[PDB]
This record gives sequence, structure tokens and C-alpha cells, in this order.
Amino acid sequence: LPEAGWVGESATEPEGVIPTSKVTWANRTLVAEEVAVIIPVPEAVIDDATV
Amino acid sequence: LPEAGWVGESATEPEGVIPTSKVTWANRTLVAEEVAVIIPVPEAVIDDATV
Repeated sequence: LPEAGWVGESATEPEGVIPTSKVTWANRTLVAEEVAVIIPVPEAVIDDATV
Repeated sequence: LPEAGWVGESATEPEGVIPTSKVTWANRTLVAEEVAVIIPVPEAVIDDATV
């Protein structure tokens, strides 16, 4: 995070000068990974079922 | 001719597996073979005969 400061009206004193400051960022990642299952069943069981 | 079966329902036991089968064909052939005869006679006998 940057930091600011209070500044006097002056053209000659050090308190007349606005501070410089930086802001910085870093990186985070979403990496997609696969989760899965296979459920085998007789075709006759699937054809027979009303539900 | 292909041969069928009654195929059970197990995912694990051999009674659950549909049997493989096999139609086949064969070749019959007409092969042309020659039947022949030569019948020789004297040119005078033809001339002297009534038929």
C-alpha cells in the first residue's frame, strides 16, 4: 500500500514537497483440475426402469 | 450359419458375455471341359451309298 502525507504551502521549506510512494501487486492462480467417476450398468436395467 | 445364445447379466462372470460368431461362404465352379469324336470314312463309300 502507498503512504501519503500532509503538505505545507511553501516554495522553499522541505514540508512544502509532496511525498512520492509506490503501490505493488503479486500473482495468484486458479488451475483447473478434473474430478470424475464412471458408473457402469446393464442396458437392460436402464431400459427396464420407469424412474 | 451364425450361432446365438442366452446371455445372462453379470459385469464379472463369463455367463454375462455375448458369444462371438461367424457367417462364411464358399466357391462352387463351372469348369468347361470338351467332349469330342472323329468318325473317318472312304470318299468312295460316300459316293456309292444310296443315303
